[PDB]
Amino acid sequence: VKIVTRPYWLAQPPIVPLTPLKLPIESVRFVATNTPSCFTQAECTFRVRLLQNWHIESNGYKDINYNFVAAGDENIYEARGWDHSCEPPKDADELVVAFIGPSSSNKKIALELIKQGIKLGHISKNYSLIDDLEK
Amino acid sequence: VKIVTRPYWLAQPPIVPLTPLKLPIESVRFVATNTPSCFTQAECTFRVRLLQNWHIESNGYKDINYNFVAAGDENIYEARGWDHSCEPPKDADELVVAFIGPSSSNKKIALELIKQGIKLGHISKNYSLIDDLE
Ligand code: NA
Repeated sequence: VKIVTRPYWLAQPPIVPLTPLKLPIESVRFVATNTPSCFTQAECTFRVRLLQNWHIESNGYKDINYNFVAAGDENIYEARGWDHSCEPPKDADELVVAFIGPSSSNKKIALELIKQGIKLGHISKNYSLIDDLEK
Repeated sequence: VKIVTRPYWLAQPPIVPLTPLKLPIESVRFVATNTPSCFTQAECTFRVRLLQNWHIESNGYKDINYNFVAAGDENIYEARGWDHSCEPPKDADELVVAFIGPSSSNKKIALELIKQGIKLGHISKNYSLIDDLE
């Protein structure tokens, strides 16, 4: 799976340091961002930057409040990543994968990411998948 | 343990994507950098930037070829970090911790990092410690 890391989408650092996530992760959650779809890396990159700015400045979060973001360009964007927890109202012990324009396509990509996470020991073999994409 | 993350030492990104590191890590290796000691974060940041440039440009590595760097300013610098393995001749399953001006000071902080890694599930409770400092 192709991950667009933080530097490649011009991420700013967390405004203050994030809290470490205990591994292996035992719960994964798929959520919808309910922001405009995007279909190229340039377009999706721009959207992720905006998401981060909004989460930090408008919401008062320390950083973009997901671990990863699947987008319409079929890329996974690194958000808080494997090792740091999201903050409330998200669960600190879940890997949160957000979706910009959820679809059959990027859902399969996100599932591939989970499979890799399991193989690499980031995600427990005994994990729960919480699919909130319909809401 | 205070970790100076990549953005805070002005790291460039890997030249190309790195290989993922499997967890839990079963082996930690201590290696010497053979670079001048540094005693302030300003000075150590400069040294770590220089190490990364050296590894990428002179050695042809994709990125600084350590996971963490322990320095004389008593800081740990995030290099490849928890998630990505070092490339050859380093082992793809080890956590490589480099030392700038290796000392009893450096070692204590490095051991704290390991203890933190174990608590967080990054490192096996039964990890091997490979000492390449000499
Ligand atoms: Na050279």
